[PDB]
Amino acid sequence: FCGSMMATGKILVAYAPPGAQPPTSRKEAMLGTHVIWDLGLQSSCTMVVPWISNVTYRQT
Amino acid sequence: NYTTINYYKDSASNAALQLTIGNSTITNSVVAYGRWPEFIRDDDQPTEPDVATCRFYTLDTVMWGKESKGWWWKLPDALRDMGLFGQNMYYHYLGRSGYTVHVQCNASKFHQGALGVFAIPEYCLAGDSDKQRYTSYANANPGEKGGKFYSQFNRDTAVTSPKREFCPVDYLLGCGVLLGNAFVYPHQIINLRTNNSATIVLPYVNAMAIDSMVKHNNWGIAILPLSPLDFAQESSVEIPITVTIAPMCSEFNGLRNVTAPKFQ
Amino acid sequence: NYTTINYYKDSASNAALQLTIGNSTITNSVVAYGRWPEFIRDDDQPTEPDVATCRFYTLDTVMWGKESKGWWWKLPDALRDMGLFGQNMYYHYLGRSGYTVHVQCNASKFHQGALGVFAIPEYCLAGDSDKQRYTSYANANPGEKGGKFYSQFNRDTAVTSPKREFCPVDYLLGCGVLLGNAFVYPHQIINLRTNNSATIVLPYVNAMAIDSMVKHNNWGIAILPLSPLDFAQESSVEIPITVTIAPMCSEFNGLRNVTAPKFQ
Repeated sequence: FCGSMMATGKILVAYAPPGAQPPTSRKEAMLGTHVIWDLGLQSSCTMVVPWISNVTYRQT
Repeated sequence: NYTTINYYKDSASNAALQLTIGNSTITNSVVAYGRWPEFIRDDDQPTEPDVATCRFYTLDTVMWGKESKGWWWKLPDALRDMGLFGQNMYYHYLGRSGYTVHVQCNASKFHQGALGVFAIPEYCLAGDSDKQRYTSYANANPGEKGGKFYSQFNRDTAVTSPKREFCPVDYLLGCGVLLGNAFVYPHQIINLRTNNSATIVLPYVNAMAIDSMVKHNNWGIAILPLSPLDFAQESSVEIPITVTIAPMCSEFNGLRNVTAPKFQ
Repeated sequence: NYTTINYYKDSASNAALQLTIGNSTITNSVVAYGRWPEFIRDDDQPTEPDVATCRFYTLDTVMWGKESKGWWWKLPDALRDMGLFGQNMYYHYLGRSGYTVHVQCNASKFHQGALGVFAIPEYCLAGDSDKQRYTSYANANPGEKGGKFYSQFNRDTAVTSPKREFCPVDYLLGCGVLLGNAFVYPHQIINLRTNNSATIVLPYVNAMAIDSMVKHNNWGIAILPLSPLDFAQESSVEIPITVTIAPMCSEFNGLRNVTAPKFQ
């Protein structure tokens, strides 16, 4: 986040495994994996997407 | 002995009674491939409803007469709308489970007939048109109702609005193989003069430890009359057949929003 | 010492930071009565979704301005339509659970105001008519939306079609007691000049080890502005308030067909 020190806010970053409709609203997104990020306290956020698959390898 | 030394670094280059489950009870069984259902081995936290999903669900009863040619179902498709099992299926991306199938059919000592029940892994059926692999998702996943076999191949000669439906044939098992060899698969025979029920235990079978339960069906169940039904000297005879299936050792993973397929 | 002998055989006759739960993460807390949620002690097999139900669910955001008088919710009513928790509620006759409540409200250094959050066991509210205990089930279980407080008692003078709704009063806490003493209950204060969030942990409280989750609400949550909101010399100010609740150590028992209450 590259705003001013006087700005504040909160964000939700979500990952959804495949199979269902792509999320279009926060209510659908929060049901999958998600992280809540506070801009004021921290200027950077990190989210780890883990390996969850049916096959051992995925195509490029 | 003959001498041999491998030169290349790669291996490929080298030269070559009552059964109670959960809150359900039903009063010999067959285990497929002699392997009992089990959870994933040691080699994202999975969710596992121990008893909310591992219990017996009863499907719709069917009628067997003198002209019935057979019935078929797909698992886990048939249980997509059964309690919390379906909810877990549609709320997760990956699922795994084994099954216990129980077939019930009762008659009298003066009836005669024989049913063959077959459990088939990766049961792929043939279409009803010149186009290949053109069957639709909705028609390939009937659900609880299931489908039926036919005694002949009826081509769908309609290019305006193709049906895109299966056309199984009884003596070809619906897949181009002779029915007599279907006993290679796990099977049971219900002969009305000896017994009235059949039981099979199916472990999880697939090329992957876990896979989606929505776009892939792991098992198929086929019931066919090996001998026609008869009763005394009566022209018409009908008796009921019931199917009850219990999930066993079910795991789910990949929780997100719910999936809502368009079934027609 | 004085001599005493009990004569009767009966005793009565005798003279007298980041918190992660499941697949949810939120980045000091208050524990009600210093008791952490726990499962039933050693003193019908219960069902327990370890992670399919013990996770954070976010309710609808509300707006706080210069005329807002307060908000209230009932638990477990507010979570009746949240994932598999509601399904387990409506598929079982008996349920039990604790909660973790998190209230979020952010502002700037130039704003001012204070919120009081109170967790009340057996939070019973007053009606809006001369008739006593005449409130309806639908109006007493608003759900996710919740209700609001008022600054005065507005009697419902309509005998033709009574509304049968609550009429809480802010300074009476909606139950006939002064608000200043509401701090006897577990509570938190959100002062915009020091903090921006509140957290409370509620164990299971009831006269019975387990009880129905449909006809009885164990907890009530009340949020009231102790000091009015203001910002610089602006006439109108509005900021959002969000509520997130996580079930903890939830058990269910008494599986049967599903319950479908008539909510209007």
